Amino acid sequence: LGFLGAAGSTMGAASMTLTVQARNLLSGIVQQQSNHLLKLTVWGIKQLQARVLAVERYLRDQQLLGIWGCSGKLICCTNVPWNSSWSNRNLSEIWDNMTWLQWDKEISNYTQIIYGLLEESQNQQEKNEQDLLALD
Amino acid sequence: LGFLGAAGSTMGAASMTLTVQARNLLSGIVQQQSNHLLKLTVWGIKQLQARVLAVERYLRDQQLLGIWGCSGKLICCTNVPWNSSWSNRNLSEIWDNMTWLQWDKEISNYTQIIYGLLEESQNQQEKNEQDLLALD
Amino acid sequence: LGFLGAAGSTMGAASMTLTVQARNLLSGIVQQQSNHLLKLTVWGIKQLQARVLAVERYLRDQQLLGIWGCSGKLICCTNVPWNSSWSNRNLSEIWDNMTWLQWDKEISNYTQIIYGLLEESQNQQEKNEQDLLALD
Amino acid sequence: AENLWVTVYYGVPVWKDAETTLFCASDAKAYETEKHNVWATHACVPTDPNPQEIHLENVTEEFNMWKNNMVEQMHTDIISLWDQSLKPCVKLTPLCVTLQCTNVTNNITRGELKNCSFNMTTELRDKKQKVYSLFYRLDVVQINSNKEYRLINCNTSACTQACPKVSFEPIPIHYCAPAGFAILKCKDKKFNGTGPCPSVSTVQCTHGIKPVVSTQLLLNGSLAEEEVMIRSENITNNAKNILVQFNTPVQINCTRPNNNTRKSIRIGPGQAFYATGDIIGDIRQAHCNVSKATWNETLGKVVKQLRKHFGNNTIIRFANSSGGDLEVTTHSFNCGGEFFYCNTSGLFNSTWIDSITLPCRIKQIINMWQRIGQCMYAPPIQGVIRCVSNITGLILTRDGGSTNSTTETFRPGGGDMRDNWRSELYKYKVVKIEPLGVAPTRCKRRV
Amino acid sequence: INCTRPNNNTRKSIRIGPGQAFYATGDIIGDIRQAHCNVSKATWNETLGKVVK
Ligand SMILES: *[C@@H]1O[C@H](CO)[C@@H](O[C@@H]2O[C@H](CO)[C@@H](O[C@@H]3O[C@H](CO[C@H]4O[C@H](CO)[C@@H](O)[C@H](O)[C@@H]4O)[C@@H](O)[C@H](O[C@H]4O[C@H](CO)[C@@H](O)[C@H](O)[C@@H]4O)[C@@H]3O)[C@H](O)[C@H]2NC(C)=O)[C@H](O)[C@H]1NC(C)=O
Ligand SMILES: *[C@@H]1O[C@H](CO)[C@@H](O[C@@H]2O[C@H](CO)[C@@H](O[C@@H]3O[C@H](CO[C@H]4O[C@H](CO)[C@@H](O)[C@H](O)[C@@H]4O)[C@@H](O)[C@H](O[C@H]4O[C@H](CO)[C@@H](O)[C@H](O)[C@@H]4O)[C@@H]3O)[C@H](O)[C@H]2NC(C)=O)[C@H](O)[C@H]1NC(C)=O
Ligand SMILES: *[C@@H]1O[C@H](CO)[C@@H](O[C@@H]2O[C@H](CO)[C@@H](O[C@@H]3O[C@H](CO)[C@@H](O)[C@H](O)[C@@H]3O)[C@H](O)[C@H]2NC(C)=O)[C@H](O)[C@H]1NC(C)=O
Ligand SMILES: *[C@@H]1O[C@H](CO)[C@@H](O[C@@H]2O[C@H](CO)[C@@H](O[C@@H]3O[C@H](CO)[C@@H](O)[C@H](O)[C@@H]3O)[C@H](O)[C@H]2NC(C)=O)[C@H](O)[C@H]1NC(C)=O
Ligand SMILES: *[C@@H]1O[C@H](CO)[C@@H](O[C@@H]2O[C@H](CO)[C@@H](O[C@@H]3O[C@H](CO)[C@@H](O)[C@H](O)[C@@H]3O)[C@H](O)[C@H]2NC(C)=O)[C@H](O)[C@H]1NC(C)=O
Ligand SMILES: *[C@@H]1O[C@H](CO)[C@@H](O[C@@H]2O[C@H](CO)[C@@H](O[C@@H]3O[C@H](CO)[C@@H](O)[C@H](O)[C@@H]3O)[C@H](O)[C@H]2NC(C)=O)[C@H](O)[C@H]1NC(C)=O
Ligand SMILES: *[C@@H]1O[C@H](CO)[C@@H](O[C@@H]2O[C@H](CO)[C@@H](O[C@@H]3O[C@H](CO)[C@@H](O)[C@H](O)[C@@H]3O)[C@H](O)[C@H]2NC(C)=O)[C@H](O)[C@H]1NC(C)=O
Ligand SMILES: *[C@@H]1O[C@H](CO)[C@@H](O[C@@H]2O[C@H](CO)[C@@H](O[C@@H]3O[C@H](CO)[C@@H](O)[C@H](O)[C@@H]3O)[C@H](O)[C@H]2NC(C)=O)[C@H](O)[C@H]1NC(C)=O
Ligand SMILES: *[C@@H]1O[C@H](CO)[C@@H](O[C@@H]2O[C@H](CO)[C@@H](O[C@@H]3O[C@H](CO)[C@@H](O)[C@H](O)[C@@H]3O)[C@H](O)[C@H]2NC(C)=O)[C@H](O)[C@H]1NC(C)=O
Ligand SMILES: *[C@@H]1O[C@H](CO)[C@@H](O[C@@H]2O[C@H](CO)[C@@H](O[C@@H]3O[C@H](CO)[C@@H](O)[C@H](O)[C@@H]3O)[C@H](O)[C@H]2NC(C)=O)[C@H](O)[C@H]1NC(C)=O
Ligand SMILES: *[C@@H]1O[C@H](CO)[C@@H](O[C@@H]2O[C@H](CO)[C@@H](O[C@@H]3O[C@H](CO)[C@@H](O)[C@H](O)[C@@H]3O)[C@H](O)[C@H]2NC(C)=O)[C@H](O)[C@H]1NC(C)=O
Ligand SMILES: *[C@@H]1O[C@H](CO)[C@@H](O[C@@H]2O[C@H](CO)[C@@H](O)[C@H](O)[C@H]2NC(C)=O)[C@H](O)[C@H]1NC(C)=O
Ligand SMILES: *[C@@H]1O[C@H](CO)[C@@H](O)[C@H](O)[C@H]1NC(C)=O
Ligand SMILES: *[C@@H]1O[C@H](CO)[C@@H](O)[C@H](O)[C@H]1NC(C)=O
Ligand SMILES: *[C@@H]1O[C@H](CO)[C@@H](O)[C@H](O)[C@H]1NC(C)=O
Ligand SMILES: *[C@@H]1O[C@H](CO)[C@@H](O)[C@H](O)[C@H]1NC(C)=O
Ligand SMILES: *[C@@H]1O[C@H](CO)[C@@H](O)[C@H](O)[C@H]1NC(C)=O
Repeated sequence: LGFLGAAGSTMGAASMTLTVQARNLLSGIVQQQSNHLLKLTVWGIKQLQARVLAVERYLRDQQLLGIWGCSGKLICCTNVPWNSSWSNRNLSEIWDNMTWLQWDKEISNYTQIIYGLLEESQNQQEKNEQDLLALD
Repeated sequence: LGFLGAAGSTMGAASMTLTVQARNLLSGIVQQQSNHLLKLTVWGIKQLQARVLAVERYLRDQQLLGIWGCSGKLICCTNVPWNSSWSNRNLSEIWDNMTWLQWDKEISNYTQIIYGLLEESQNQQEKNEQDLLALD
Repeated sequence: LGFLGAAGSTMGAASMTLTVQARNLLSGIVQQQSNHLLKLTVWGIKQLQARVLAVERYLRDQQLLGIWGCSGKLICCTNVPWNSSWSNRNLSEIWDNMTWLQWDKEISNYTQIIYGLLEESQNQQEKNEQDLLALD
Repeated sequence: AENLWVTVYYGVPVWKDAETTLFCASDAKAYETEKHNVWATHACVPTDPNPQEIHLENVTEEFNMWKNNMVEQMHTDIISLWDQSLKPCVKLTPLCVTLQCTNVTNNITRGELKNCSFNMTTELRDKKQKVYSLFYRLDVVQINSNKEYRLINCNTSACTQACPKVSFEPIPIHYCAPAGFAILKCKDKKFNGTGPCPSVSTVQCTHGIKPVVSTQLLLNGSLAEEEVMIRSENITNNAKNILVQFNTPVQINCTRPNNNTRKSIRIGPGQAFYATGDIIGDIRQAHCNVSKATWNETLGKVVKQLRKHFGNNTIIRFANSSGGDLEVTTHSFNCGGEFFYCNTSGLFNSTWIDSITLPCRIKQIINMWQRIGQCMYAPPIQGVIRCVSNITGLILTRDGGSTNSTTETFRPGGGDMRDNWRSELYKYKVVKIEPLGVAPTRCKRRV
Repeated sequence: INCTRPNNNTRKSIRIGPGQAFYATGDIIGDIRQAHCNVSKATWNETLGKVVK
């Protein structure tokens, strides 16, 4: 398989290839870093603005994934419950049938709620872990 | 509460908000990335220099926190002892009464010492862990 | 010892100073960030292009080290075997005698193979760890 | 035992004072107007719809307006943005030529207008035309005896004509801080510009600040909360101006008032100069009005405050500006696209124990920011113009007599350009977050 | 090495345009002698002895 090749796969079988999207998400800067000494400086500026935008996108995703308990992991389990309000579909059908493109729109509305649950659950969990290491 | 809102709190109750400061510390680039098609390019340069400075500040803090044993954690316990030379104040008064603004100046002298102790304690600790995984 | 001071050391004793290369790998931007207010904008462009290239190099190494299991660690044991085709030298002679410069050339060819093994071993491992937490 | 171990916290609420590059934001409605038309309408990022301020409880912070680096950024931005607006406009060099002149024709109250005739290129390089324009006496000088004259700038630089579609009008500009920095507002109504503010709020952008320019009186700026406030860097030093900020406005009206005709001369292929063609009515002097009772009352408030700093029995009095160039001795401001210098000597002569009419003069050739080389010719504007404004406050200088100590004389100070917006940036400080911190507690890392 | 003009030479300004001036070479105050440089002979003769070696 190649980049995005699983996009029309079912979500289940798409899970075993997440690294393929992940590497390309930044290292595609290889095209722009490949190259006049100053003249036509605007073409430099068009590349340069695109480069800082590319690192900011990556860095925001890593930051967000790191205020949750997940930094440096491609899969992560958590400790906040899935209210059926977020989706009334059963577990089997979403992992069996849907593509990731389909699933994303079908939960799009609730997303900004769910990140708040994760964030607050994590910070109080780190304090509970310090409250233990104070005597462990 | 909102951004910086705990700054006049005692350190104890301030310890639960840290995610608020942590998110705003980079994501505030949302203002600058919101926007002339090339003309007056200098206002682009004023934004662009600020953007690279914003990621460098964040990235240095993450690097430093990552050569200590703390990457991706907002609270972290360690294993180097607190020399009372750094502060002769008892534990209770500082967590009970002082604000973070007050505490920072009251240990500003010693801070550059403390980072060196943390660094060296961590690297020898990782090598001791390899000396164990060599047979575990 | 200072920056790179162990480069002619045996690999063994060089292992206890990795932090000295690590901090200088990015924080050296202190020289470039230290400075005319717009005019001669080209010298600003030389600094600015060098700064984005420096953070891109650092992010790429951290990303690669983080699709493997290793993010936030300077040493890491793993779980893929060392085929003697990569080097027929015994374990003792390389840790005793060779310098890191000498080692790098002597394995240079195989490197792009070895990174692929590491990546694949990790992603299937994270799914195996979810297959456990699904019932624990 | 309570053995203490260092523990790290990240995202700690703590900061330090810093120099950092702020960035503008511009009204998202005005942003829809045509490119470069005033002050980066198109190029300055459109506004965040709210100042998202948070009151910081219990904190006390050392504000200082006189040292405030935020003013230098505004001054430097304005200069840079001003020059960037003029770069595309015609350099007026071919107009630098010998003029014959005569005094103006129809009825006058005084020969301030010269009617002048000269030879000017057509677009066709080999063809040139005799032509005439009016000019004000301040725009020209006599090279002589014989009535031979030149423009005032011809022996020092060639001015750009200002592009007539561009307006100088000061739209509100917000200033905003990049990520990892924050603005602090001092909220205390009694803050005097230097010391511990006891009520602070963070915000991501300032309120709108308008880039007005004037000397002796501050125009259209923000009014003080409860009373006239007076601010000084170090009040026993005569070299430092007192800034006075009013509680009410005082309304000022000002008018050209003559009916003036634009005319175009096509100097070159795709280049044209706006001559001052003719005056349609009979001629009357440019002037401003202020309502006398409101002024007489307002200076009563200003004295009531100065008495606190200098002592109750001081015989305080005002006087007009002493002497020197027109540009430093007078009100020096723009109305509607035209540049007015007005003789404030009518206001400043009270002593302490209906409308005033201020006469004015006008220049077309100008040098704001006072560079040696750079110069503007501001083209004439059609018809009649007048505008209304609020005097917000004023700049005073206290004269250093080795005299009897019972009295102080204050004069309208002229002042540096910065004070037109240092009167806003007194409330704002900028800080750098220091989000990483360490503290002891009793825990251990597991090993 | 020492080197010298050595003539006593006069700057003059011609104002070619509005805010533009050209620096003419106005006059020579002394009588005229050629620009030249000196080097100490023994040090040169010795130095080429080293270079040949
Ligand atoms: C702050 O406030 C003070 C007080 O009002 C102002 O002082 C006045 O300033 C004006 C302008 O400089 C003075 O008027 C001028 O006076 C000159 C001196 O007059 C004497 O000498 C001449 C020549 O020897 C005699 O003819 C005359 O009789 C006096 O003996 C005159 O030379 C000036 O002449 C010009 O104006 C007249 C106007 O009619 C023309 O006819 C002339 O051709 C010529 O153009 C002029 O008259 C005035 O005298 C001052 N008043 C006082 C009481 O001193 C300050 O100017 C003010 N500051 C500012 C910045 O406005
Ligand atoms: C202190 O603050 C006050 C209030 O903001 C300022 O006073 C205003 O100043 C502006 C100019 O800066 C004045 O605007 C001008 O109005 C002219 C007339 O049109 C208006 O009024 C008529 C009815 O009288 C309406 O039909 C019309 O819709 C407008 O509302 C315009 O001709 C002016 O220029 C425009 O037209 C020309 C010719 O086509 C174009 O070249 C221009 O680009 C532009 O499109 C301009 O719009 C405004 O009228 C003033 N208001 C008052 C109450 O006085 C002060 O200027 C300010 N002081 C300082 C020192 O900053
Ligand atoms: C594009 O969609 C098709 C349809 O899902 C994917 O192909 C394969 O389709 C079959 C059904 O036609 C899926 O079911 C399984 O088929 C095997 C025989 O191939 C059978 O032994 C099993 O019992 C079961 O019925 C199969 O899961 C599916 N393949 C995958 C990888 O899921 C096709 O792969 C999609 N394309 C891409 C690149 O994702
Ligand atoms: C600004 O400072 C005040 C004063 O410390 C903070 O408010 C709260 O003050 C009370 C004391 O009046 C603190 O103690 C608690 O008081 C209640 C009764 O009022 C009592 O029931 C509790 O047992 C306890 O004694 C309280 O801890 C303190 N609040 C916090 C969050 O610590 C105020 O919070 C400060 N501002 C900010 C933004 O934190
Ligand atoms: C540059 O190379 C030399 C040679 O390896 C490094 O110095 C030290 O050399 C000795 C052998 O001459 C190494 O072996 C050890 O020597 C001690 C006595 O000094 C002995 O007690 C031990 O049993 C062992 O034989 C020694 O390991 C080596 N030092 C290091 C740090 O490896 C020299 O340090 C090198 N320079 C740098 C900056 O790496
Ligand atoms: C503007 O344009 C006109 C036409 O190009 C210039 O006309 C000048 O006209 C006089 C004739 O009146 C020419 O001759 C001189 O006349 C005076 C008396 O006026 C006489 O004393 C002299 O002996 C001589 O005959 C004059 O040469 C001519 N000028 C040129 C440059 O051709 C007029 O000078 C121009 N005015 C300006 C201020 O540019
Ligand atoms: C460029 O042209 C001007 C005008 O000839 C030269 O400057 C000076 O301009 C003033 C005003 O027209 C002349 O009057 C004197 O002004 C002073 C101002 O402080 C005042 O104190 C005196 O009472 C008098 O009114 C002045 O004579 C004139 N010339 C000089 C030498 O100052 C300017 O110098 C010229 N610059 C160049 C580079 O050619
Ligand atoms: C604006 O208000 C602040 C207070 O909110 C005024 O602060 C003044 O700070 C000076 C610092 O020098 C104090 O003056 C003297 O300080 C020396 C020590 O440096 C001391 O030995 C003297 O006894 C004296 O205190 C001054 O007391 C303090 N307060 C006052 C009423 O001035 C500031 O001066 C005010 N400025 C204006 C223009 O209103
Ligand atoms: C400033 O000086 C000019 C001189 O050019 C005045 O404008 C008018 O200029 C024309 C020639 O370009 C004059 O000549 C002719 O006058 C007769 C009068 O019957 C008329 O029928 C022709 O169509 C032509 O205009 C004209 O006399 C002159 N007008 C006046 C009133 O002097 C200009 O008016 C002077 N003053 C001002 C306020 O600009
Ligand atoms: C700014 O305005 C003042 C107004 O005070 C101008 O100064 C002079 O003011 C006096 C009154 O203080 C006027 O007095 C009159 O002078 C004539 C002189 O012949 C006399 O006949 C009258 O009996 C009366 O005394 C004076 O006209 C006025 N001077 C002028 C030239 O207007 C001051 O000049 C103005 N500023 C500037 C820079 O011009
Ligand atoms: C402040 O400025 C005003 C206006 O420039 C000065 O007011 C004028 O003061 C004089 C002397 O007190 C008044 O008295 C006399 O009036 C007659 C008739 O007009 C005249 O012939 C005399 O020569 C003398 O001026 C004068 O009426 C008055 N002018 C007005 C328009 O009210 C005032 O003196 C200045 N100084 C102070 C301390 O107010
Ligand atoms: C404008 O009018 C004034 C006053 O009539 C003129 O000034 C006088 O001109 C004559 C002749 O050149 C001189 O002898 C006088 O000395 C001048 N008086 C003063 C006070 O300077 C002036 O020449 C006219 N200017 C123009 C351009 O027409
Ligand atoms: C300014 O002009 C308006 C309209 O004529 C008028 O209502 C107002 O009272 C005037 N104010 C002054 C100070 O003249
Ligand atoms: C000056 O007047 C004020 C207001 O009445 C008063 O508070 C102050 O004590 C007075 N001081 C003197 C020395 O008269
Ligand atoms: C100026 O004069 C012309 C001709 O009389 C007229 O069309 C115009 O309306 C006048 N403007 C004013 C403000 O009176
Ligand atoms: C002048 O002051 C009044 C005070 O109510 C204010 O409403 C107005 O916006 C101010 N500005 C102008 C130009 O009138
Ligand atoms: C150069 O000039 C200085 C000062 O006259 C003198 O001391 C030196 O010896 C000269 N050297 C030569 C090579 O002439």
